[PDB]
Amino acid sequence: QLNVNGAQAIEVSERTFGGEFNETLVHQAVVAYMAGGRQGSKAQKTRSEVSGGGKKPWRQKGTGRARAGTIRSPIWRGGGTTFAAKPRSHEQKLNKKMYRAALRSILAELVRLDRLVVVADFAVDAPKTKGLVAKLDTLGLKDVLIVTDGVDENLYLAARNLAHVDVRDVQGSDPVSLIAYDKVLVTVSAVKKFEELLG
Amino acid sequence: QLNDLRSAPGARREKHRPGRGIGSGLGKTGGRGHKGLTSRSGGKVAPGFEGGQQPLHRRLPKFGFVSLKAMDRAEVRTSELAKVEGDVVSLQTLKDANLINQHVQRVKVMLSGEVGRAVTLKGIAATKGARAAIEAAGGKFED
Amino acid sequence: PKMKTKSGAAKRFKKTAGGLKHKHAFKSHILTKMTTKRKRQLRGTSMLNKSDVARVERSLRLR
Amino acid sequence: ARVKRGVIARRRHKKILKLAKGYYGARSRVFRVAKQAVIKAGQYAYRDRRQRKRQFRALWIARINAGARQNGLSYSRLIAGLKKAAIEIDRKVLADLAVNEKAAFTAIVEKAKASLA
RNA sequence: UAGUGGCGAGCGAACGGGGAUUAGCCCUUAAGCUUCAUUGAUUUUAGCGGAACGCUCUGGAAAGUGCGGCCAUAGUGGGUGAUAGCCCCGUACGCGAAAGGAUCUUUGAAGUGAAAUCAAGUAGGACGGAGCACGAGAAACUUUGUCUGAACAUGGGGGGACCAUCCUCCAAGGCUAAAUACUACUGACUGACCGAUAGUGAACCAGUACCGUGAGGGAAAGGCGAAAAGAACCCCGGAGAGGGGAGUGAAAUAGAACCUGAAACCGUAUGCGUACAAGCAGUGGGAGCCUACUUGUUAGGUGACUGCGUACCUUUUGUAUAAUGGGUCAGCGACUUAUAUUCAGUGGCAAGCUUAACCGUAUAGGGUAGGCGUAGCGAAAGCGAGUCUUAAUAGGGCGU
Ligand SMILES: [Mg+2]
Ligand SMILES: [Mg+2]
Ligand SMILES: [Mg+2]
Ligand SMILES: [Mg+2]
Ligand SMILES: [Mg+2]
Ligand SMILES: [Mg+2]
Ligand SMILES: [Mg+2]
Ligand SMILES: [Mg+2]
Ligand SMILES: [Mg+2]
Ligand SMILES: [Mg+2]
Ligand SMILES: [Mg+2]
Ligand SMILES: [Mg+2]
Ligand SMILES: [Mg+2]
Ligand SMILES: [Mg+2]
Ligand SMILES: [Mg+2]
Ligand SMILES: [Mg+2]
Ligand SMILES: [Mg+2]
Ligand SMILES: [Mg+2]
Ligand SMILES: [Mg+2]
Ligand SMILES: [Mg+2]
Ligand SMILES: [Mg+2]
Ligand SMILES: [Mg+2]
Ligand SMILES: [Mg+2]
Ligand SMILES: [Mg+2]
Ligand SMILES: [Mg+2]
Ligand SMILES: [Mg+2]
Ligand SMILES: [Mg+2]
Ligand SMILES: [Mg+2]
Ligand SMILES: [Mg+2]
Ligand SMILES: [Mg+2]
Ligand SMILES: [Mg+2]
Ligand SMILES: [Mg+2]
Ligand SMILES: [Mg+2]
Ligand SMILES: [Mg+2]
Ligand SMILES: [Mg+2]
Repeated sequence: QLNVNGAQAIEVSERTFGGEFNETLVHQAVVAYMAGGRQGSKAQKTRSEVSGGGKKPWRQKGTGRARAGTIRSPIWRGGGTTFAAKPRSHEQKLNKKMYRAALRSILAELVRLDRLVVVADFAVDAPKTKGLVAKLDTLGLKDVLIVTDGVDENLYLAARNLAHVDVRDVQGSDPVSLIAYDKVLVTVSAVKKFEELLG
Repeated sequence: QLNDLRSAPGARREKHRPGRGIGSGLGKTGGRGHKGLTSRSGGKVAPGFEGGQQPLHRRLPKFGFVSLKAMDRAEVRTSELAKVEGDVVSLQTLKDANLINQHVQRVKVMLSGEVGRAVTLKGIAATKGARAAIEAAGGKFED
Repeated sequence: PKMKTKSGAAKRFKKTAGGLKHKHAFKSHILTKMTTKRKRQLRGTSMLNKSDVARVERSLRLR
Repeated sequence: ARVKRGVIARRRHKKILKLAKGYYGARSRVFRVAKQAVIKAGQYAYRDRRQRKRQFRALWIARINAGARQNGLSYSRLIAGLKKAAIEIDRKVLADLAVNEKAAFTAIVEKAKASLA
């Protein structure tokens, strides 16, 4: 099964891992996550907030120029935008059962494509970035995602300054970063955590 | 790969824009036509309006009243009696599960399939066919 | 909800699971003319016609 | 995301004003006149592909007719003379033999007369 | 939704559930709140230190090409002659206050709350109006402009005309934090925001110039270079304006009206055609001449001659129309958003599917209140795979 680097299989549940890769679902789940992070801060200005422009510039008939009614119109130069948009939200409703079937579908192709490295335990000792760089030299990895059961205070203070290495949690992971990075590094404490969270 | 995945064929469409070009099909009018009411900004015929003939909802008589007696009624199918715990189908037991709303007092039971288990109805009054099922299939109907 | 129904059509049209019921018309206030064959064929409660379904189901907010 | 349309409007104007060069006056240099004279000069180029086939056919016939009277026939009796037999030579390659290969044309005309038609 | 409504357009509750927040004290005189005297904490108005690089190419100038090494609780910040974790300012972090400023809290004081004393011209009543979701409607209830008027806890007033029986509260005297609404002004951030016809009316000495007797209206206006090194000196000129050199610079066709520098418009040279020929000015055929050719059954530019040919848009039964509109160019200039709901396409779980507020180490997770379904018929009570009409269990309507 999931061969830990201390050379021992683990026999995970075969409903989470080893599932059919529906990718219409995964594409919908990464659009809803990635659009839900946008803060919507536009403000254009309609013909009712542009300052001034109250009275007709000339008469109705008899002048020769075309029928204008105010200066602050969308056709004129200093006028306002005709479909100005106030700020608004961007948030799609994804179901709780539907968010989890995208997780059980991307955690299957990481097993097929061998992006997943399960380890016994990953633990640093003192918060110092050059100690963790040497620790990842043992596994031969670079640009890795670290998924663990609980982000230790020694482990969190390292890999902030470090370039391509990120540290997450199972309840802090997301369907982008599991697709984004090159390699995903889970521990044996966290593969059991995906049993009661996914199935 | 985020550089890879896309949705199913047909799941997304592309929102045809009226008023662009002549080759697109919707040019210069937008599917509205020519002069008249349903061709202008806010050409909304009122819903129900006919044109001047007396409409349907002002030719026919008003035909009832509303019972405030049946604001407290619900009913449970016989098949859903297996969906409770404890085998005592009280009035609060059906509110413990989500099989009934709150503020519901008088409840019946009608015949809509097999019961499933052995229960004891109390506080609720079944029909003729439901009482012939529960008392026959190993249940009991007390109060 | 930002969708208000009309109050008149909710009193002229009760809804069942086989269409929309409605009472027949013309039976009030001049009745000594008419024939008993005509009176008792207006006493029931009919159901609405297919030309009139999509007109009323916009007045009642069912669209 | 405001888009300003001043760089893709220019490429479509220069594409018009390239087909419309060689024209008189303001037809080759200002755009609201040079768009009419590209559409109109495309309708003429569509009709005149059909009329090209009618202006040579009317030119082949009037050269066989002049060449076959000098030997002693008309045009209309020559075509009935060739189709009593089956010589099966079209108008394009009879009006070539009428001008250049004049001795081979006479050897055809004598056989239509021998065809007695 | 019940109601309300020329029962029209429409207006629209409560009861009950789920959450946020959590104090009730006094008229025998109270918490609480003020204002000083007080003892500690908390920050606030300025700051300080703050890790790590070399050679080599091309270039006007290396941060770039190369070859290596180091720092890290500091690696997508700014700017330095072009693209810098390690050159400069900063950042992660650590420390900071003579003196004021508040914010919580210390324990005292002066007050105040405070009306005296359980509530009389008060409740109720009669015409006239308002507010209640409720347009005199069977119209309860709260209010007050006019006119009146009680019982004294064996009393009282409520439970949507009204009346008996039950239930539940003590009116005519007061005081109360929190959850809540807002931004002219501050500071720190952040952006699938704008990039000088956009963004404030205003990047420029803008509510200025100007237009008005006034209230009031209200513009146009950015860019030399890395650095002024911003042109000593000579010649023509009015002792000028403007040029021609010369010098600076990587580059003056970067010379101050200065990055790039387009279109309409106007010119100057070179080639070919036009002064006996009638019209939407093009298209089909086509002589000759010219240039480069690879020396011309090629390419480019002109087009004598000749056949067919009455512009574009909009309105119309119908336009070359003597019907509309347009002086040309360059910029901008018209089906959007939010909340409800219906039908299709493609997905999740499936006799079940799904949560809204709000919590949360906060795009996870909790939250199933509520909604739509799984069974109808009837105006209703009601009865239920059937039910309504009917004297009928007869037919018939609707339903599985
Ligand atoms: Mg205005
Ligand atoms: Mg006005
Ligand atoms: Mg503006
Ligand atoms: Mg959620
Ligand atoms: Mg069409
Ligand atoms: Mg029409
Ligand atoms: Mg029109
Ligand atoms: Mg018409
Ligand atoms: Mg429920
Ligand atoms: Mg009647
Ligand atoms: Mg310092
Ligand atoms: Mg430093
Ligand atoms: Mg930078
Ligand atoms: Mg440069
Ligand atoms: Mg830098
Ligand atoms: Mg250096
Ligand atoms: Mg009292
Ligand atoms: Mg009163
Ligand atoms: Mg009262
Ligand atoms: Mg009362
Ligand atoms: Mg009552
Ligand atoms: Mg501006
Ligand atoms: Mg510009
Ligand atoms: Mg020099
Ligand atoms: Mg230049
Ligand atoms: Mg330059
Ligand atoms: Mg200029
Ligand atoms: Mg520059
Ligand atoms: Mg320039
Ligand atoms: Mg000229
Ligand atoms: Mg002429
Ligand atoms: Mg003529
Ligand atoms: Mg027409
Ligand atoms: Mg005209
Ligand atoms: Mg005109």
